[PDB]
Amino acid sequence: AVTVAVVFGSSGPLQTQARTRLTSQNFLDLPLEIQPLTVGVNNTNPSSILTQICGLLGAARVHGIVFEDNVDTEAVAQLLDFVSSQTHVPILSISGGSAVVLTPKEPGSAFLQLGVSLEQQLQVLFKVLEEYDWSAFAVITSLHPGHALFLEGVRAVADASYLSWRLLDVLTLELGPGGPRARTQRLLRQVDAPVLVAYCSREEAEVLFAEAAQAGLVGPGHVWLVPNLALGSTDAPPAAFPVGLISVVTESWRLSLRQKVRDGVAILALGAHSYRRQYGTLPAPAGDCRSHPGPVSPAREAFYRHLLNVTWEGRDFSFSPGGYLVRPTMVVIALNRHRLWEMVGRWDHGVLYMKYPVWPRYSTSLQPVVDSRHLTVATLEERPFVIVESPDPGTGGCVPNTVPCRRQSNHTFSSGDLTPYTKLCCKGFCIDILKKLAKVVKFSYDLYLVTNGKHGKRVRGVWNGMIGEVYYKRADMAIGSLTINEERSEIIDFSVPFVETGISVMVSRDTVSGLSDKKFQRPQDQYPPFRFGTVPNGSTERNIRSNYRDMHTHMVKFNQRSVEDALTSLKMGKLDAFIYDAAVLNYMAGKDEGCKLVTIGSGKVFATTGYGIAMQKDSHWKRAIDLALLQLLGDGETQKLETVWLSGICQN
Amino acid sequence: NDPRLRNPSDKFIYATVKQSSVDIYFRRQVELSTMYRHMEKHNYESAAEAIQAVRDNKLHAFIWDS
Amino acid sequence: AVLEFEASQKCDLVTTGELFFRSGFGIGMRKDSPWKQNVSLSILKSHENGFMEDLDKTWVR
Amino acid sequence: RTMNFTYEVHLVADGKFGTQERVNNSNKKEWNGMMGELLSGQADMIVAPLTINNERAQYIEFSKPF
Amino acid sequence: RTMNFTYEVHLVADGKFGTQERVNNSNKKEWNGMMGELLSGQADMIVAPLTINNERAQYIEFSKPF
Ligand SMILES: *[C@@H]1O[C@H](CO)[C@@H](O[C@@H]2O[C@H](CO)[C@@H](O[C@H]3O[C@H](CO)[C@@H](O)[C@H](O)[C@@H]3O)[C@H](O)[C@H]2NC(C)=O)[C@H](O)[C@H]1NC(C)=O
Ligand SMILES: *[C@@H]1O[C@H](CO)[C@@H](O[C@@H]2O[C@H](CO)[C@@H](O)[C@H](O)[C@H]2NC(C)=O)[C@H](O)[C@H]1NC(C)=O
Ligand SMILES: *[C@@H]1O[C@H](CO)[C@@H](O[C@@H]2O[C@H](CO)[C@@H](O)[C@H](O)[C@H]2NC(C)=O)[C@H](O)[C@H]1NC(C)=O
Ligand SMILES: *[C@@H]1O[C@H](CO)[C@@H](O[C@@H]2O[C@H](CO)[C@@H](O)[C@H](O)[C@H]2NC(C)=O)[C@H](O)[C@H]1NC(C)=O
Ligand SMILES: *[C@@H]1O[C@H](CO)[C@@H](O[C@@H]2O[C@H](CO)[C@@H](O)[C@H](O)[C@H]2NC(C)=O)[C@H](O)[C@H]1NC(C)=O
Ligand SMILES: *[C@@H]1O[C@H](CO)[C@@H](O)[C@H](O)[C@H]1NC(C)=O
Ligand SMILES: *[C@@H]1O[C@H](CO)[C@@H](O)[C@H](O)[C@H]1NC(C)=O
Ligand SMILES: *[C@@H]1O[C@H](CO)[C@@H](O)[C@H](O)[C@H]1NC(C)=O
Ligand SMILES: *[C@@H]1O[C@H](CO)[C@@H](O)[C@H](O)[C@H]1NC(C)=O
Ligand SMILES: N[C@@H](CCC(=O)O)C(=O)O
Repeated sequence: AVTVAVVFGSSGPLQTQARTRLTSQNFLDLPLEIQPLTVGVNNTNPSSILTQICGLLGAARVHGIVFEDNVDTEAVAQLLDFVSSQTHVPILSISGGSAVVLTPKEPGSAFLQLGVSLEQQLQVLFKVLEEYDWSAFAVITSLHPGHALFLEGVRAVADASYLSWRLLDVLTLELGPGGPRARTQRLLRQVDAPVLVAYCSREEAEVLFAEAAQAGLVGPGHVWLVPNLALGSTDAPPAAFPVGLISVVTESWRLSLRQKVRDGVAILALGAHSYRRQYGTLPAPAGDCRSHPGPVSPAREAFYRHLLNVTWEGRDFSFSPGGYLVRPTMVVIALNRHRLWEMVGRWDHGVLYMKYPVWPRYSTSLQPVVDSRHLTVATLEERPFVIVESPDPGTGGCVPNTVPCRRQSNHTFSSGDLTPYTKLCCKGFCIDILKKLAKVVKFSYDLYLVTNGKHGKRVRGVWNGMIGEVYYKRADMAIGSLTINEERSEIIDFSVPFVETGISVMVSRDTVSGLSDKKFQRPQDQYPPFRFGTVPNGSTERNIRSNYRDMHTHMVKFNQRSVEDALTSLKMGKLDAFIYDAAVLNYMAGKDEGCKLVTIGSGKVFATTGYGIAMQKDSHWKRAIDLALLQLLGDGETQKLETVWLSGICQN
Repeated sequence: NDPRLRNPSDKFIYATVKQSSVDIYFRRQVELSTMYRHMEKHNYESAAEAIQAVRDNKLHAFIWDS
Repeated sequence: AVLEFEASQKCDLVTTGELFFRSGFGIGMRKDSPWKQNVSLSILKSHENGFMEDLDKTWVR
Repeated sequence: RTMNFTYEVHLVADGKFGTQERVNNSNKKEWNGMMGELLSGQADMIVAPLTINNERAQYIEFSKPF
Repeated sequence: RTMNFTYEVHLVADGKFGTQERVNNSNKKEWNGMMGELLSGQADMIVAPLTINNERAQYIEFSKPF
């Protein structure tokens, strides 16, 4: 029974839009008999808007109005707000220039723009800068009205953030059509910031990007971020816009006009339905232009309050008291190589989920140049050295001292764009070593775990694990519990061993007191068989197979699968000797309630080696990383890491 | 510097008072992150409650003013 | 290693405290030596099978 | 035997492992002992308990520790 | 008595010494407990075992330690 008026301001196929709708049989999902009434203004000038809305409102006792126009319009929002103030009719502006947020809205007016504020866009853009570790940005604004609000917003967002933002400079340019160009060209040649945040209209955006191209600020070493205002129709980006331009829009950016009209009518219907369900009657229709209802008439105010908070199809259309969308689902889009507005990230709740764990950079047209100081590091969880955690959904990110890491997976478990890659957080001894190396050698890096194998094993001539990743050029280097031996050192380069290790035997309480003991060499000789085994596919298994054939043949039976499972079996009594890596066995012995003892003092490490950072053969990072590790060892920082990570309860 | 505090476990339970100077001290330090998380999981509302918990074996160690 | 061997063989002397600068002994060659890789591989193989343990037993018990 | 090369062995002249020192009225510092012998060309390879550290590694290639 | 000022003593509402916590959705940070009472204006003086540290000293003025 509720009547909703749909006003079309688009100057293109207006008749087509009018003919597509006005059928009341549509909108059956809503729990009301929607009565749509089309208008379709012609030239969307002030006189036409006022006359058509007044003729519409004073005739059909309409409840609400849904308005849509093109992105070219600038002052239409003010006129719509003025009409709403005069007639107290709820309005829903969807798409176009009328959806750009007007912060101060005529206190007694129900305008309710379906757009997002400038400070919310700034929040999302600064979260994007946080994600890729981009600081030292610069702000470029034009004489466009409202740039002062933009500067206030950037300063407030930068100050109210844990990361130490460093704004280099702000500079204001005329950016007018056909005017002073040398004046702005002089200033644009002095900008040194690698990240540039701009605020201007579409035409000023095109002029600014042309001048920036003349000044060489468009190449692969410059990132531009702009709000929705700078871009216009996303369907046809202009030629001046550079690739990699980043912006943040709402989730309805890819919806058709019919879908947006349906959403607006749904919001009005749900508001009216809630109001009727509470008050037992439908809200009163709006007034007329030939009067001024001075009082708010709390019947109207209650309906406005009900219109504020609305949920529809699992999407939150909750409206701020400032009459704009609050806590909305935002997406972060960018202009790709094909000059299309591709979707990059999402802003579900207060958490950022974006593809491209490393931001791709293109040299102008093509040739996606790769950063020379960005290393791709492979690893996996080992417990004393690499620990993975899920970041807290409440805070979005994860605690400091914990580097963000990702899983080794492509777009097949994503099932679209819900979670393209698993975002975890890694910490531990090796991660601390990596952070120190990054701060000393001065390189950037990402971090991804390994899902094909664990450590490395030449299976039919093909390597898996970290050694496989590094050998096949998929990762620049691998860190973690990676032991140095001859077979791996032939294939790839290894750094200096920063932590000593080797083969060690763990027993539960001297029993054998040596790897070359009689019990290990000939278990099958007599007595209840000595039950000793190991986790296969590692340095220890390789060493045992290459040196002692009979022992390996006997240990084939007790082929354990996990270190924890092996300790459980050792405690239960299913085996009495466990042969593994010394660095991890010492840690496992230290933090034990029963205080398991290594087979001899200090374990008597056999086949002494160390953990190394595997690198591609003949790589240029080898010498720098070796020198950095030796410096860390000399300064005693590795000792501090060992104290804070490898300390044991009953090692003493 | 005891290894038990630096290696938190479910069996050992140590904490302090919420919204106090000890919270700031452990939060600002980076090398005390694991201890900070373990303490935050079991922080008490007041000093008297933590003392009583220590007497009642519900809490193993209480970190507070000298 | 040297101090521990001296204390063990000569007696009358004792080593005190924990190791405060852990490192290793390595064969030194000129920078970018062509056979640095071969020396490193040979040393790794000697560690792996039995040779370093045999040398340790023979010379510095 | 493994790498198939013959050799001739000699002792270090001054009986020092090696360090960098600046004698007065010198334009630069120079390594002494075994390090100086290897850098100057008197030796091709150092087979001795030579410690691996950052200062020496800048001028000298080290094998994996034995 | 020494400075001849009258006083009236009241206990802090939430019984917390005071730290900085962000408002709900990662908004501006505010002080809890006695520090918040002093900063907001509900109290003119904090007479309690309040520990002197850097974070609190940026906003309030501490006396010499008693
Ligand atoms: C480090 O060890 C490497 C493996 O033993 C060794 O590579 C080997 O080099 C010899 C050359 O002396 C190659 O022999 C080939 O070339 C000679 C001379 O051209 C021919 O007369 C032979 O018939 C043969 O075709 C070996 O093939 C080669 N081995 C491998 C696996 O590539 C390095 O030379 C050693 N590095 C040194 C000595 O500095
Ligand atoms: C949306 O907000 C309105 C306004 O606060 C809510 O309406 C209130 O509902 C409570 C629930 O019984 C009543 O006690 C109030 O009298 C209502 N106020 C008004 C002005 O109507 C409404 O419930 C909210 N809707 C949802 C889904 O939370
Ligand atoms: C050690 O390596 C072997 C062989 O690569 C692994 O055995 C494979 O286990 C997977 C189970 O995920 C099977 O799908 C493969 O068919 C097995 N391969 C063979 C040749 O049988 C074994 O799981 C590895 N052990 C580890 C990683 O602990
Ligand atoms: C070890 O080195 C000796 C000499 O350095 C090698 O003897 C000769 O090496 C030359 C070098 O090419 C060959 O042309 C000759 O044929 C070798 N002599 C003989 C009798 O074969 C010797 O071959 C080397 N051993 C190896 C490479 O295993
Ligand atoms: C608190 O005490 C001080 C002195 O201990 C007072 O200061 C003076 O008090 C004498 C009383 O004989 C007055 O005649 C003076 O005029 C006071 N001087 C000043 C500068 O105030 C002080 O007045 C007392 N505070 C009160 C009474 O509120
Ligand atoms: C006004 O609308 C009519 C049809 O509704 C259309 O034919 C006419 O072109 C419009 N006016 C302008 C200036 O486009
Ligand atoms: C994606 O990952 C799966 C493993 O889940 C793998 O089987 C597949 O080959 C991968 N596709 C790629 C890398 O294109
Ligand atoms: C400088 O070096 C020369 C070299 O023999 C020495 O004779 C002289 O005494 C030195 N001067 C000093 C130490 O002041
Ligand atoms: C805001 O904070 C209050 C008090 O801690 C809490 O109850 C509420 O759940 C929070 N809401 C959000 C959206 O964070
Ligand atoms: N880090 C080991 C794996 C575990 C071990 O062998 O101790 C390796 O190089 O394969």
